[PDB]
Order: sequence, then C-alpha cells, then structure tokens
Amino acid sequence: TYKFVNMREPSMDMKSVTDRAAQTLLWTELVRGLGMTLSYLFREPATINYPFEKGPLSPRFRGEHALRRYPSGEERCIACKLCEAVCPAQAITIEAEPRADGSRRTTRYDIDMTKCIYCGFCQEACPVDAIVEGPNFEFSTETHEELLYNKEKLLNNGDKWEAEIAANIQADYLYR
Amino acid sequence: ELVQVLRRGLQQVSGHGGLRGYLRVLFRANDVRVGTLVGEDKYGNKYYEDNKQFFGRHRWVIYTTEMNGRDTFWDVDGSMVPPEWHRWLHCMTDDP
Amino acid sequence: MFMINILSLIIPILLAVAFLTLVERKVLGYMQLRKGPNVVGPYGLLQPIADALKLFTKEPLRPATSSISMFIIAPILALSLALTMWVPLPMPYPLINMNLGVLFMLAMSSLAVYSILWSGWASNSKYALIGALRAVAQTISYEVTLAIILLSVLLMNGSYTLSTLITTQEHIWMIFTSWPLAMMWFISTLAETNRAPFDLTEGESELVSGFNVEYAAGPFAMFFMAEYANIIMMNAFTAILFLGASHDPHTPELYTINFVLKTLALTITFLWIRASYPRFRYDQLMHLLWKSFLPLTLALCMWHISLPIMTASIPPQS
Amino acid sequence: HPAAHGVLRLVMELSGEMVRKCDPHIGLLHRGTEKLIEYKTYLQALPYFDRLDYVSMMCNEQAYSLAVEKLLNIQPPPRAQWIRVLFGEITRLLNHIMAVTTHALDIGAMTPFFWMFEEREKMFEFYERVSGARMHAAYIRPGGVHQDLPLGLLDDIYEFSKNFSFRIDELEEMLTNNRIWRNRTVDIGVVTAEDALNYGFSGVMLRGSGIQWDL
Amino acid sequence: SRGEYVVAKLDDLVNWARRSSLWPMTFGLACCAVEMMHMAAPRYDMDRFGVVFRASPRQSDVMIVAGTLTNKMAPALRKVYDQMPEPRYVVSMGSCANGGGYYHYSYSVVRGCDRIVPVDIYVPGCPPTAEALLYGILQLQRKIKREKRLRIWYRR
Amino acid sequence: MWFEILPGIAVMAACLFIPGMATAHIHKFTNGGKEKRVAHFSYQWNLMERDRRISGVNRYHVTKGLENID
Amino acid sequence: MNIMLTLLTNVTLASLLVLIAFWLPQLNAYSEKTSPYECGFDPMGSARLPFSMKFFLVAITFLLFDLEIALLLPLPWASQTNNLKTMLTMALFLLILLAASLAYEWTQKGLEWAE
Ligand SMILES: CCCCCCCCCCCCCCCCC[C@@H](O)O[C@H](CO[C@H](O)CCCCCCCCCCCCCCC)COP(=O)(O)OCC[N+](C)(C)C
Ligand SMILES: CCCCCCCCCCCCCCCCC[C@@H](O)O[C@H](CO[C@H](O)CCCCCCCCCCCCCCC)COP(=O)(O)OCC[N+](C)(C)C
Ligand SMILES: CCCCCCCC/C=C\CCCCCCCC(=O)O[C@H](COC(=O)CCCCCCC/C=C/CCCCCCCC)COP(=O)(O)OCCN
Ligand SMILES: CCCCCCCCCCC1=C(C)C(=O)C(OC)=C(OC)C1=O
Ligand code: SF4
Ligand code: SF4
Ligand code: SF4
Repeated sequence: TYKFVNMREPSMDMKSVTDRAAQTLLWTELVRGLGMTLSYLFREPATINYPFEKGPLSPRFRGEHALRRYPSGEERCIACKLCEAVCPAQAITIEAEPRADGSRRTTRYDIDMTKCIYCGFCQEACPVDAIVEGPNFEFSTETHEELLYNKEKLLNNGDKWEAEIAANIQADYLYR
Repeated sequence: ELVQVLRRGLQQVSGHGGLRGYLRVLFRANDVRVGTLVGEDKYGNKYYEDNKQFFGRHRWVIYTTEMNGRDTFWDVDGSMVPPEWHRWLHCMTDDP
Repeated sequence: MFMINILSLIIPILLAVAFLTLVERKVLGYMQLRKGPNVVGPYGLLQPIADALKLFTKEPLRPATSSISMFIIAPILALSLALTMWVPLPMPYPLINMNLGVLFMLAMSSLAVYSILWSGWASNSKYALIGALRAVAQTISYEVTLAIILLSVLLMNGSYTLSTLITTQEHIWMIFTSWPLAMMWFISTLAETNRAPFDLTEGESELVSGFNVEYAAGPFAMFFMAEYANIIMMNAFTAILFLGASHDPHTPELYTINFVLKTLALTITFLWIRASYPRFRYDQLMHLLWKSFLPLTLALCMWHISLPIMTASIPPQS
Repeated sequence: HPAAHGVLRLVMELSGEMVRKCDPHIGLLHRGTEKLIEYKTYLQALPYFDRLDYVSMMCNEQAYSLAVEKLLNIQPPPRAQWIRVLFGEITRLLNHIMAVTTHALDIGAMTPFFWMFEEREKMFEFYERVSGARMHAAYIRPGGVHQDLPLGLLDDIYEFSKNFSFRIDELEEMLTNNRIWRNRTVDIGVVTAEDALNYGFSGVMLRGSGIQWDL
Repeated sequence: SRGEYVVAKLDDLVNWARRSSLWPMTFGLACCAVEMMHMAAPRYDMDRFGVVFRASPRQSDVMIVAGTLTNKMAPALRKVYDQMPEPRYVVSMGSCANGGGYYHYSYSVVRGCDRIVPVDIYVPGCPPTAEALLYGILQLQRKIKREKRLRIWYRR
Repeated sequence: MWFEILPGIAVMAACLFIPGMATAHIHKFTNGGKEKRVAHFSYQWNLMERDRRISGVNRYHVTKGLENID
Repeated sequence: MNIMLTLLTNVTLASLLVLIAFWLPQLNAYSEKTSPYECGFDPMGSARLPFSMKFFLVAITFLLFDLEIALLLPLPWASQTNNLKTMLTMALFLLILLAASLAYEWTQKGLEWAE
C-alpha cells in the first residue's frame, strides 16, 4: 500500500491563477518562512547551563571502569578472566597467582582505555560483579599514558565511586 | 504583564543576597535564577532545584570557591561534584 | 577639528561592527532554539573584543604561490573603502556634503568588488579563484538593475544630493510611493553585500571559504570588518532612501535616534533573512536579476519618468 | 570539506563550474572491519555493526541478529521482535532527521538542523535509557534484546511521539514550498527507474523514480 | 618588579583572548563527529562558549580528531594540521583517535593520532558524550589559561 | 530569554548614535553655533565669501546686522 | 581637500592594521604551512590555468547595458526643461530600445549559459 507525494495538479481558474501570480510577485511563502523563524525567536531555548546543569542519565549508563569490593573490604575479583575473554577490543590484560593466604586474586589487571569501546560486555560476563562501568564520564587527560589504567587506578575508582555504583546496581539488578 | 516580569527580575536581584550576590552569581555561573536549596556539600557546593523549569534546568549546583587545594572562584568543572550529588544531579535518581 | 570628526565617525563604526557580530550570533542562536554567546562577559558583551584580540595576535601566513603585493593590497582596499563610504551619509548632517553623493556611493561600491577579485586571484588557489569568478558573476547580475532602481527612486527627489532626501520625505515615506522598487532594491542590497541567500563569493558549504580561504588572522579580520561595515552602511542608506525621518533643525538628535533605529531594524531583518532561507545557485541569481528584476525595473523607470510630468509633480533644484 | 562528510575525496574535472567528471575516492575510513570480524566470536562481532552506519545503529544490529538467527535456526520471542521494530522506527526517525537536515545545511538552510537535533537528543536519551549508550547501544543481539525496557519508557516514548509531528510540520513549512528550495532540488540528479535498477540502487533512490518496492 | 607585573598582566590578557575565542576546524572522520554535532546542537550550544566551527584551516585554532584515522587519510590530516597558523591546539576525541580503539590491530588504521600530530587533550569514550567533549574543551581552556609565554620571554 | 539579545543591540545603537550627533555638535562649534552653511552652487559660495570679507575677522559666520550701517 | 584627508586617514588606518597584524605576533613559516590548500592534498594542476566562462555573452552584454546607465542618469536634470514632450519622448525611446535589446537577446537564447 502506497501513496504519491508529488502528483497534484493546480487548478486553472482565474482565482487560482491570480493567487499564484500574487504569490510570485509578493513572496508570500518566503514571508511564511520568516514568520516561522520569528516564532522560534520568542520560544525558550533548550540550552542547559553546563557545567552547573547536567544532562540526564540512567542507572544503566556505561562510563569509567571500576573494580569493586565486598562489604568486608575484600576484592570481588577472582581472576576468572571472563572479561578478558569477552572483550571485543582486547582492552583487558590479566595476570594472577595464589595470594599469601592462598586466595585466587589478580596480580595485574589493566584496561587500555584507548582500546576500550565502552560496550559493557565485561560487566555482563563478570559472575561476581567485580568489574563495572561507573557513572563517571568526565575523565579527560592531558597525556595518552594517563589513560592506561592499572589495577591500582581501577581499585581507586571503585573506592571513590562505590556509593553511586552500589545505588545504580541496586536500581538495575532486577533487569539483569 | 511587563511589570510582573520586572518585579520578578528585582526579586531575583534581592534573593541572591543583595547586588553583590547578584553580581557574584552572574559572573560565576552566567545565571541569576533563584531556586529552593536542596543541600550543601562538605566541600561547599550548594544544590538547588526548581520543578517549574523544563527537564535539564530543574536541578543545578553552585560550586564552591575552594576545593581540596586549589582556588575555584573561576576554575570550576563538573568533576568536583561528589558521587552522591553526582547521582542526584544527573537525574539517575529522584532522591537527594 | 575635522580630523576629530573623521575619527568620531570611523571608530564608532568599527565598534558598532564588532558588536554587530555578537548580535548576529545571538539572534541566530535564539532563532535556532539556542542562546549564542553568553559566557564571555555579561550576555557575551566581551565576545567581540576577545575575537578581535585573538585574531590580531595570531600568526598570518603568506602562501608560497601567492602574489604578495596584491594579496596585501586587497584587504586594505576593502577596509578603506568600507570606512570611506560613510562620509556622505546625512545623520542628519554629512561629514562631506556632495552634490552627487549617490553617484559617488555607486562608484565606491563598484570599486569595492576589486578587493574580493584581487584577493581571490592573488591567493593562487582554486577555491579562491572560483570565489572571485562568482564575485564577477554577481556584479554582472546586480549592477544595472541596482543603478536603474536608484535613478527611478531619485526621480522623485530632484537631485543626487543625499540630504535632499530628508526634505523629499518630510510628510510621507518614499516607500509608500515606490514600495515595488523598494523590494527589488532590498534584494539588490542582499546581492551587493554578498549576504545570504546570495553568499556565493564565500560559499562555505561549497567552496570551503571561497575568496578568503587563504587569509588568516588580521587580514581575514579586516575582510570581516569591511563586510559587516558594508552591511550596516547599506541598511543605513536604505533607511535614508525609503524611510524618511522627520528632521528638526534645532533638535537633530531626534533625527539621529530615528535613523539609527530604522537602520538597526533593517540590519536585524538581514540577519533574519540569513536565518530563514537556503542559498541560491549563482546562475539562478543572474537569471533572477536579468529575467525578472530587469523588465520590471525598466517598466517602473518608464512609469516614474512619466509620473511627475503627468501629475505636474516635478521636484525643484535642477 | 564541509560537504565531503570528512572522508570523501571527490576528484572532479570541471569546465568552469560545470562538472565534467566525478571520480569518488573512498577508503579514507576503511578500517578493515570484515577482516577483524573473522577474529571475533559472533557476540564479539556484534558491536562492529553499530559502527558500520553510525546514524542507524540498531537497524544494523537487527540485520546482523537476523542473519545469525537464520543460521542458528532459532526464533526470538515476540516481545523482543516488537521492541526491535519500535526501536528500528525510532532509528529511522533519527536517520531521516540527520539526512534531511544535513542536506538542507549543504544547500544552505542551516536552521532546521538545530530544531531537529533536539529531537535527536531526546531519542538518544531513549537509547541511553534502554542500553546505557547514546549511540552504540549493542542492544539488539541474536536471540532478542539484551535487557527489558525500564518502567516508564513507553510513556516517555508516547510523549515524544505525540509531539514529533509538529516538528515535522515546522520543517515542512520551512522547506517544502520555498521557491529557493525547489529551485535547488527540482530536476536535479534525475535517475530513471531502469538505470536505478541496473545501477544497484535501493530504498528511496529507487522509490523516487516510481519503483514500488519496500523490503 | 614592574616588568614582571606587566608581562604577567599581558599574559593574562592574551590567554583570556585565546581561550575565550576558540575556533575548531570543520573536521570529523567517524561516529564521534556525530556527537560533536550534538555539542553544537541547542541543548549544549558550544557557540555560547565562543566556540565556532570554521572550514578553512587558516581561520581555525583547534583540531578535533573525531573518528578513526586511517593510513590513507593520515597525510591529509597532517597537511591540514600544518596549514593551521599558530598558536594551534589538537584535541583527540574517542578511542579510535586516542589509540586505535576497536580497530587497533587493523592493517589500515593509525594506532592513535598522536603518531601524526601532537595532542593537547585526550577525550575518552566510544563515542564520548557531547557533555564529555564539552568538558574536554573546557579543560583545554583551563590549560591555555595556564600559559606563561611572555613571562618566559621576560625571564630569558 | 530573547531579551538577553537586547544589551548587545543597545551597545550597537549607542555606537551608531556617536557619529551623526558628533557631526552636528562639531558643525555648531566651528560655525558660531548656527548650523554650518551649505554651498552647493556658486551663488551660495559667493554669499559666503562676501560674508567672510565683510566680517572683519575673516570668518563668514560672524554676522553683521543693522548695527553696522551706523 | 577634506575628502583627500578622509581617504588618506582611512588608507593609513587600514595599512597600520595590516602592519600590526604582520609584526606583532610570532611567525613560524615552513613549507608545509604555506602550501596551497586543496582540502587534504596537493593540487593536480595550476590555479593559473584557463578557467572557462559559461556566461561570456552576458558579460559582453553587461558592457553595453552599463552605458545606458550613463545615458539615463541625467534624467532628473532633464526633467526641468521647458519642452517636456521632446525630453519624455527621447527618454521613453531610449528605454524602449534597451528593453528591445534585452528581449532580442532573451529570445535568441543569449541569456542561457554555455554548456
Ligand atoms: C584601546 C585599543 C588597544 C587595546 C585593544 C584591547 C583592549 C583591552 C581588552 C579588554 C580586556 C577585558 C578582558 C577581561 C575579561 C576577564 C573576565 C574573567 O572571566 O576573567 C577571570 C580572571 O581574568 C583573567 O585571569 C585575566 C583577564 C584580564 C586581563 C588583564 C588586564 C590587562 C589590560 C591591559 C590592556 C592594554 C592593551 C595594550 C596596550 C598597548 C577568569 O575567569 P574565567 O576562567 O575566564 O571564566 C570561567 C567561566 N565561568 C565564569 C563560567 C566559570
Ligand atoms: C590601532 C592603530 C594604532 C596603532 C599605533 C602603533 C602602530 C604599531 C606598528 C607595528 C608595531 C607592532 C609590533 C610589536 C613591536 C615591534 C617589534 C618589531 O617591529 O621590531 C623588532 C626590532 O628588531 C630590529 O630588527 C632590531 C632593532 C635595531 C633596529 C632599530 C633602528 C634604530 C635603533 C638604534 C638604537 C638607538 C635608539 C634610536 C631611536 C631613538 C623586530 O622584531 P622581530 O623579531 O624581527 O619580529 C617579531 C616581533 N615579535 C618578537 C614581537 C613577535
Ligand atoms: C496603476 C499603476 C501602478 C504601477 C504598478 C504597481 C504594481 C506592481 C505589481 C508588481 C510588483 C512586484 C514587485 C516585486 C518584484 C519582483 C517579484 C518577483 O516576481 O520575483 C520573483 C522572485 O523574487 C524572490 O523570490 C526574491 C528572492 C530573494 C529572497 C530574499 C529575502 C526576501 C525578502 C523578505 C522581505 C522583503 C522586504 C522588502 C522591502 C524591505 C523595505 C526596504 C521571481 O522569481 P521566481 O518566482 O523564481 O520566477 C521566475 C520565473 N517566472
Ligand atoms: C554547524 C553545524 C554543525 C556542523 C558540525 C561540523 C562537523 C564536521 C564533521 C564532518 C562530517 C560531516 C560534515 C557529516 O555530515 C558526517 O556525516 C556523514 C560526518 O560523519 C560523522 C562528518 O564527519
Ligand atoms: S567495556 Fe567492552 S571494550 Fe571496554 S573493557 Fe569492558 S568488554 Fe572490553
Ligand atoms: S573482573 Fe570479574 S570477570 Fe574479570 S577476572 Fe575478575 S572476577 Fe573474572
Ligand atoms: S571511538 Fe567509537 S564512536 Fe568514536 S569514531 Fe571510533 S568507533 Fe566511532
């Protein structure tokens, strides 16, 4: 089922001919366009006062990565390396060994933030909610090297954003 | 209704703590609206809301003038917002 | 004391031009559901100063293939002519009182095109050459119609003296007698100042930057200053020509305020038109000027020659 | 070049301003995506299709998911299919806004772009609320969608859709009947139905010539 | 010292002028540019900060590399960077420009635009949100504010 | 908003006030305060030259009335 | 005398602005910065090559139509003559011939650009 967009014939009576001639000589549709712009002039603009006002986000927002802890302070990560296997950009590098107490923990956990595509597959693949994409998005640097995150940087990110991260996970975890 | 908007302007002048407060807010945030205070940081940022403004302008923060070590009277950025007020300010929650 | 008057004419025009850019950015923004500059100073009042300081502290470059003499000469000619074309305007008194001010203004307008032409040719780039040839085509399109419209309108004035236009429109605006020509005249001004929808010499979406693509920093700023000054000047000329303010010999400030307000209205109308319309193709501009504007202009010139003789309304001062 | 979309090198032979020959040089954005796909799993390969046509993300996601589901001989659940069609039409709205407004900007009408990009921002908010990404959602996957809709999303979509028609009306008031727009667009780039079929065209480039075809 | 005070004030003035009027080149490569187009959209309105796109490299101040840089395109990017008059700044936007991103291991992709041009700000994301890009430009403004060219000249 | 466009416009208006007003004042300051004479034709110039010659101070705008016919 | 002073002042101000723009900032000129611009690449040919004019006939006609302006400008003064009938006849005749020239070129496809 279809319709035509440009298949209408103008009427040839004297009234229509005079209307079209007056349109040509007096520029009525151009005045209509001017009126549309003038109408927009007196509308309230849609601009927000950044950085004092921020754009709306969601609990599902994928921002800066972070490594989480259990309420006791123990690391959630167990070096299963699922995030490394699933990473479409190979942005994660992991090395592990038994800890001094025999625990299964990482010794290297690096994310190349200039390789990352910020897809969130790593936090889907994680079985213990150890690695997350946080809500932060304002972390521009001045050198390339500052965007090569090691385990200390990610643990600091987790310790710094845990209050917001836990609330977002509490809001979202029943959809996952 | 012109006198009404003029009186609203004078009210915005008077509600910022005098002419000096009006000028401080004009040259610090390029805005002179007045809203109900929601709370304050331990760093000095004050958070205001106004539900009569459209979505995006209904929540805002007046940043502090002195964060951890630097003078932020003019040098402000969005990274100074702590995570809890970050969640409130970006409308990921309806609760301060 | 005459040099003081020259300076009091030229410096405020530049200041006005600088602020005009700010107004256009804000007017365009609010017509596009945004704000425009409102951060650099209160309401963006310091933005033009920042733009000027940035432009005049940046490095200018001489293209390796360019012809240096003409490359340097063209912006000087543009800005000097833009400044010169204000001296015969009665506001309500002119800095220079000429018997033939309209013809002088026409000649200086005709000379102003060569800044664009020589900048485009001396840049020695392909896009600049295309912009210069578009300028040639634009002049060929609009020149004769503009001149004949001026002649037909001034047939009711009695002379080419600009100040006489104040006496001619003492009781009624000339537009009420020549509103058709006025419309055409308005369009001609849009073509004369290379303004949208006839911004073809620059043509950003087609020629990157057109004739001034190779210009940077101060010379580019001078080209911008000249163009905006010409915009304000032509709108002031239109206001004097078609919307005659009543002049009090003992209170000339009333005339000055009226004239300035009318000029600002016409300039804001220019900005509105830029915000409202797409761009012509530069052959379509010539076809519009030669196949629609020229026949009506010739017929109306005939009618305006016959009209004062028919009604016994020939103006004085042979 | 403002009209070259950043990565097109159009070598043109001109006589005056009349175009004698157009030779498009492409590959300035060739990233070797198809070779990269051969080293990824199917789920790992999914996010490449977001970046294929980054004006219509979920439509490419849907095409890839349909291909993989056809090869797997499985069926997505009905609610996933309805969500797919809804977000595909939202994506079509985004793509057509971008196309029409950038076209008008190229001709010279720069105002409707700003009017319609606020609507684009609202649909980006819908994308982010459903997936957490404004553009590269990766939401549509072989088997269905990644997550269910959050509560209240349908109401906001209805609120946007009940007002989008007036924005279309304003754009049409600006462009459709303008004589400058018609002078710039009427009888420009005319292609016949037979030539369009033989040259491999599809979509509007077919339907503009009267060919009654929609997939 | 009077001279130190004078050069400090002049540095302040020139830095304010240069950071309050930042004109980026009309230059984008890939999906990131779309988000850049959303930074000029009414909601964020980059023009309100004094940021205006200009097509000519001679009339521009900032290079925003918004998209993947291929090997076929690198000479053109270097050419239009070289044709920018000084002072000039480069902002690398998105994972592809930062380090290659999703196509890092490709045969035809430059692994980061910093192999071709010096970079002042790196904006992470794939793509960064328009708000994140605005944060990047404001950080670049602060960095320009920290410049002391005339003080360095005076202390030579 | 739109009234936030008004301030810049006002500045422009003030600038555009300066030239004409200045001219008027200057025309009054250098012409005895009485609207600088216009001479488009040689008759007006001859009148001005006669005025200058009979002024007694080489200034056309110094007007001599009936008090000069003793 | 006054117009000469005004012209000298305007030209001097423009030249001083150019001098400031060229002598105040720091210049770093090298061969890549000063090369011609063709949006990413070296131009294939020269910009001094011939550039065809598709509106050449209209350009020539502009020369002839520009002198009708010279002939028609003294009309305000001509309107003050005693024999208004002769003056009106001559002015109308001149405009009629101009219109006939325009019509002749229009009907002979002289206003269409070369392909
Ligand atoms: C007369 C013709 C020749 C001279 C031509 C130029 C004329 C002088 C230029 C006019 C100067 C006015 C500019 C001052 C504006 C500063 C406003 C303020 O914002 O600056 C603050 C502090 O000021 C700056 O640090 C220094 C600028 C002041 C310049 C010093 C005065 C030197 C004047 C000397 C003039 C001599 C000219 C040459 C003589 C030969 C920093 O705040 P900022 O971070 O940005 O904003 C953050 C954005 N927020 C507000 C939204 C959060
Ligand atoms: C708004 C309109 C009004 C403006 C009014 C002012 C007009 C200004 C015109 C242009 C001046 C602005 C330029 C800034 C200062 C001038 C510096 C330059 O012109 O001269 C320098 C002087 O260099 C000379 O070659 C060496 C000096 C020796 C020659 C002088 C001759 C006489 C001096 C002998 C000593 C005894 C004193 C005699 C005088 C009383 C050359 O420096 P250079 O590096 O190339 O160029 C880059 C300049 N930078 C660094 C600022 C970017
Ligand atoms: C009893 C005897 C009385 C004497 C007779 C008086 C009656 C006169 C009746 C006719 C008057 C018509 C005047 C208008 C002249 C030109 C009109 C025209 O037809 O031109 C159009 C085109 O004109 C335009 O569209 C203009 C385009 C540029 C638009 C730029 C902005 C528009 C301006 C908006 C506001 C205008 C304000 C003007 C006055 C301002 C005050 C000075 C022709 O082009 P096309 O439609 O494409 O067709 C050509 C093939 N047939
Ligand atoms: C002035 C209104 C906003 C214009 C912003 C200019 C951005 C320039 C980037 C070039 C570009 C354009 C023009 C463009 O249209 C496009 O879409 C195909 C791109 O790919 C994302 C681009 O990279
Ligand atoms: S967000 Fe995606 S690309 Fe980034 S580390 Fe996680 S899985 Fe890898
Ligand atoms: S972050 Fe999670 S998925 Fe990755 S290695 Fe640690 S426990 Fe395994
Ligand atoms: S970083 Fe991501 S969004 Fe940006 S250009 Fe590369 S693939 Fe596209």
